[PDB]
Amino acid sequence: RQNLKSTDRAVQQMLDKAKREGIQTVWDRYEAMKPQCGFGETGLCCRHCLQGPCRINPFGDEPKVGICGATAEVIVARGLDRSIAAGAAGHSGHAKHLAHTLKKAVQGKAASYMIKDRTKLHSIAKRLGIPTEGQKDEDIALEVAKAALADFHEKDTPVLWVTTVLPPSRVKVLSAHGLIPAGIDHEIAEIMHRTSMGCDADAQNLLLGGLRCSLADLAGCYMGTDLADILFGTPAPVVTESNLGVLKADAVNVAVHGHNPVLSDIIVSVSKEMENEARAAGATGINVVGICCTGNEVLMRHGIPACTHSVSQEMAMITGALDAMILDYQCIQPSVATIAECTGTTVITTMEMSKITGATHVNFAEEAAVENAKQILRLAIDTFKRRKGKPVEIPNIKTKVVAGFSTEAIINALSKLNANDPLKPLIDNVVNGNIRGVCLFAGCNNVKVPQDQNFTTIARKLLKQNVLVVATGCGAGALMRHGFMDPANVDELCGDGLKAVLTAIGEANGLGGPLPPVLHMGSCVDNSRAVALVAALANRLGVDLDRLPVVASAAEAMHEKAVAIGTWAVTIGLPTHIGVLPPITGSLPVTQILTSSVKDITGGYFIVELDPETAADKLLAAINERRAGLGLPW
Amino acid sequence: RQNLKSTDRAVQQMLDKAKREGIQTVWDRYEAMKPQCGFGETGLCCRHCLQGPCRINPFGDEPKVGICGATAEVIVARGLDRSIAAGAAGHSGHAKHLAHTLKKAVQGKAASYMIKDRTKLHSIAKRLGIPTEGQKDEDIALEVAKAALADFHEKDTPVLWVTTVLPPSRVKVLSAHGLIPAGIDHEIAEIMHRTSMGCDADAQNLLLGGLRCSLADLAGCYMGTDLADILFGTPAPVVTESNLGVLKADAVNVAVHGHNPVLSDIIVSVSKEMENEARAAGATGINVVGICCTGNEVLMRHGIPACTHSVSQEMAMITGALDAMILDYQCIQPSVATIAECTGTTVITTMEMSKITGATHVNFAEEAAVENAKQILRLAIDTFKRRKGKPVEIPNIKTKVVAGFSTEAIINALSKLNANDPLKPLIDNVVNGNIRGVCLFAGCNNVKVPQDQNFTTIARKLLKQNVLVVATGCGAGALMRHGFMDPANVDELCGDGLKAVLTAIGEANGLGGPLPPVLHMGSCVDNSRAVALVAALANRLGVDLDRLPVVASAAEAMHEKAVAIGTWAVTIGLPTHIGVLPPITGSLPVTQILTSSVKDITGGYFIVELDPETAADKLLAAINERRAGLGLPW
Ligand code: SF4
Ligand code: SF4
Ligand code: F3S
Ligand code: F3S
Ligand code: FES
Ligand code: FES
Ligand SMILES: [Fe+3]
Ligand SMILES: [Fe+3]
Ligand code: NI
Ligand code: NI
Repeated sequence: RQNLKSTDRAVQQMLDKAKREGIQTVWDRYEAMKPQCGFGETGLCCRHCLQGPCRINPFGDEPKVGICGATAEVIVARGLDRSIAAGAAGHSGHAKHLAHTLKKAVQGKAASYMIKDRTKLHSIAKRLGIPTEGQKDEDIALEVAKAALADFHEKDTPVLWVTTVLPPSRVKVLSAHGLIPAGIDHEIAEIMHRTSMGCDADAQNLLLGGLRCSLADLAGCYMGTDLADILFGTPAPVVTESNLGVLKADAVNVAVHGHNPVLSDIIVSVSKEMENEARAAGATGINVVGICCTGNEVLMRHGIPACTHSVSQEMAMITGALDAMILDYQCIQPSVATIAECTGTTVITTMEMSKITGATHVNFAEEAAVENAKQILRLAIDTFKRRKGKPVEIPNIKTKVVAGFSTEAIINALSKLNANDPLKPLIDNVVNGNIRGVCLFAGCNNVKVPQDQNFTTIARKLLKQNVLVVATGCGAGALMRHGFMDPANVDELCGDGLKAVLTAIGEANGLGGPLPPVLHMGSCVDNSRAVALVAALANRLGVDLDRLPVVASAAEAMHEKAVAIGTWAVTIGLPTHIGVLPPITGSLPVTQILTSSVKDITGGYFIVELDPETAADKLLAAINERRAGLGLPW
Repeated sequence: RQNLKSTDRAVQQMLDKAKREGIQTVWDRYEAMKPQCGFGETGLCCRHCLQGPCRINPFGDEPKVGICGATAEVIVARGLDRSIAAGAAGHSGHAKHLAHTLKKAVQGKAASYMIKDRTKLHSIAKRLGIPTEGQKDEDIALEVAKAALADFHEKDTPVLWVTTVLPPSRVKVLSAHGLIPAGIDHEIAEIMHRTSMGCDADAQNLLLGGLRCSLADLAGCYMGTDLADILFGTPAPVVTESNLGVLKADAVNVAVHGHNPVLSDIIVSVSKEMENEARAAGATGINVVGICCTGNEVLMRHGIPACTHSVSQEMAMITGALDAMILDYQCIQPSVATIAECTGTTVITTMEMSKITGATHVNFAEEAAVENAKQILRLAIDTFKRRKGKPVEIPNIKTKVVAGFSTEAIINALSKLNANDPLKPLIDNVVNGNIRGVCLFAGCNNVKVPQDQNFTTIARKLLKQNVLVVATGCGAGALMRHGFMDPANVDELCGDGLKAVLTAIGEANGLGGPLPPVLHMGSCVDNSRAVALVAALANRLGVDLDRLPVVASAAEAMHEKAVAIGTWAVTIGLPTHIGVLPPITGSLPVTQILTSSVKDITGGYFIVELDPETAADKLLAAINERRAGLGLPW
């Protein structure tokens, strides 16, 4: 039975435990929701004013139009635009938090934080045009943080975290269509305005606004990665493990869940100090483990093992060994606060704008990060003690994970084959066919799709066709939990050409073995790292991104953030697969813009395909079409 | 039949014409939508991620909770918060537009605009703390415009268009609850973040965020009024007319519809220049008439007659005499673009973010306002010529309207009774019972309510109980179209005490007659004028706004902007009636917060009441409770 819910064996085992214990899960709540509303599924519902709710029958007779006259086209486009703005609001709110934290750190107001990556700080300053010669690091960083904050509002320049991160030719194409954001929060607000009742009512105009707001989301992502690297270190290759078997019955198990490394990075460092305090309580130590993006952040930088991801997050609690779940914001099922009553887990919120009824709230202030962390960890230690003598059921299931492939690390790895032209070995192998193209897997799991089934099915076909696969967020989580980040699986998973390249790079890096089958490029904001890599390739080749054999797949998408990311992938020029239905099919004109005529605007386009084998074929076709456009064999 | 749709006779006549001509109206589209979705009506629907749509049965069995675990409380509060943010995005986008226009004007970049009200400019600068002594007006205005723009983002001060417009004691109460906005667009974005999936999931916390975002909406409203007064003149009493009978078969009839006086003010002035050009085309002249808020703006400042409002806007076109409908944004039924095919009206959009498929778009640039206006008006003249010899059906129905009661004008009128303490005559008459209290009517019509029936039913009962009634937006539109702004109706409509006061003020102003039964305080952003009046009363009395016998009624609310306004009315301390159901009844805890326990936070509260006689009784009870709290008879 449980295989229809998740393809992860550890998740299946915990689903069996939840069932016999009567603990309701996300899958049970989904079953209880069926059949879901077909107006909502197709996008043909509007609640943007108190004359509503309005709906439109996909087919048949009336209602055919909204009460104010809004057509199916308008309703669908307005709902989509609001989702893009909501995603932009999340990624950029994360980035804004980090910008204020950096400012505080270098103003002397938060001594738990510091410039850890001086090289990253100077390179960002150079990219932005901020002078470094003869300046103190703290002054350079103050200027970077102020520039970050300035990109949220209108000013004399557009959003620099768009215009300084894409090639000039791409910026020119976007500017010609009016798509460069003027300010991050400015664009979010303009979306909410133009989609309110009696405002924008032309599908093309609305969708152009959405594309521009998606670039505000990209700017937030890139800003988040940049600032987190300065504060916490740019990732480099690291070896760790994933899945529920990383929990340890004899340790205090603490999950960091949510998004921002401002919180999870301090938890990691403070946890090591309190080891002896944990031992006094009868534990071996504090075992910090990751869930969702903030787990990815500490996996990428510190090798903290990943417990689980996205849709299966409740299953970590069902083991009975999760003593604490420490939260900041985004992608946290609020069910965790009630499940904790039955599992014993202490669920702790820390951010003023993200509370859950029934969860313990411990305000976290960057100015008091270490002390606030100790208060939180001491709640976890008390919880470990309370479970003295209780059996736990930790599935003895884990994989080996090689990760930490920031763009800097990928360039460094390649530089071992060509020191002064590090991108050339990659391009050479694209040209000779050893690498067919590149595919970025991104985004969530979604309860509608058996967990991980689309990521793994698509990835397997692409890897066998010599596609270089990179991954972020819970797409990276899916692939790591299924062995795709273990170099021991290269022979099984990779075509001969891809294997040759991964082996050549690995052996040049002293590994006596290959790079892993899939390169983990980090959290969801770290989709911006894939942008940096692709933009660097484009610049080295002297072509725009919409000529490169690079595609993206949000194969099991869920969050509004994933819609925003998919939309900016299209906007920067990529064929972009989405493996769940976004609420667009109720308007053929809108679907045709997003899947076809946007090619004429940005060169990218959505590929909506729920069958993963077919999605892989379509992604391969998109890659091979790009190869043919460059005059390459395929 | 038509009386169930609208209580306005002119609207009824045009509904008969639309019916025999087969032209579908908002009322027909509403009928086609019935029965509307009960999940949406109650707030128990969520589409915030691609696992949805989710719904919760108001009563009965499953579904009882959203797929991610979101409760009814969370779902209802998140939807409400998004509506507040959308309203804030509209009012503040309007204000932002005006701030950029003022900046351009005084930088020499838009010579069609200028500082028209020097007195207002200096008083705003003084309120904000901007020095004026020894400064050029253009420099003072540059500083005001920059301060306006700065309130959209975080900075070293909170939003000054909140903190400098409410009494210190009210700011202190709000600050204690964390409710002062940090930046207008900042708060909009934070709402969209915290309401996205897996973020804020505590109803009280979510609603506190909503209250804070409503204050960002108030700041946008107040900023909009302030800047429009500087650019276009602070209103003073003016006499005009309203309803469809203000159209003239032998003139070029041009409706200004939407919101921003940056557009409608120029149309008014340029139209007078082109009179002879219109006469050459066989017209008597150009007859500019108003619809919705931008109509209110030019009615308040110039006495431009109001044609119609809100829900009945299509009926102006049905006359056959509306040659042009000139739009910027907000509250425009997009049906107008298709109805125009059948009526001959030229519908013209002018703003980049607000287009309607099938409508002619004429970009308007403040830098070219006069020329762009002439292009627009020449389309209208061509349209008049095309209807040579066609019969029109203009209902011969109009009322007399005295309006222009800005807060400055109200203070000036009262100063004729007490020159150096102008608020005292008003307070004296509250104390002696000649004025029972004050009621602000605000907001839209809504197709669910027979048009104007709640505004007029409630207003009549309050006026008979000696309540001083003020009105804005389409509440003012409803009341003007039913004679409530004609001083000749004071004897019929007003209790003896109110009549005595209106007569005493009018006779002291040289009128030989009373002020009108209802004081028109302007457009919906000009709800901020009512705030200025109430805050001035509070300061003169040394008490906070939640002790004053002042209430608000959004008696037929529709737009997200009306939800935002109602919410900030509650947040500043007022009992606030809403005469349509907002999507809250699916959560009793949320309803109880908004109608009861918020009293303990801000002193205000919502009164949700769809029966207008009962609503009037509840508003009177709220007024009389405030009187009793002040130790006054009632
Ligand atoms: S905006 Fe138009 S379509 Fe949407 S709920 Fe209001 S009347 Fe219906
Ligand atoms: S956010 Fe939760 S309640 Fe809303 S659609 Fe997604 S799963 Fe359903
Ligand atoms: S952290 Fe969230 S946005 Fe998707 S990628 Fe994972 S569920
Ligand atoms: S202009 Fe719009 S917000 Fe309501 S008050 Fe009139 S319908
Ligand atoms: S009618 Fe179901 S989503 Fe609105
Ligand atoms: S189920 Fe009808 S509004 Fe969503
Ligand atoms: Fe994430
Ligand atoms: Fe309005
Ligand atoms: Ni994500
Ligand atoms: Ni309004």
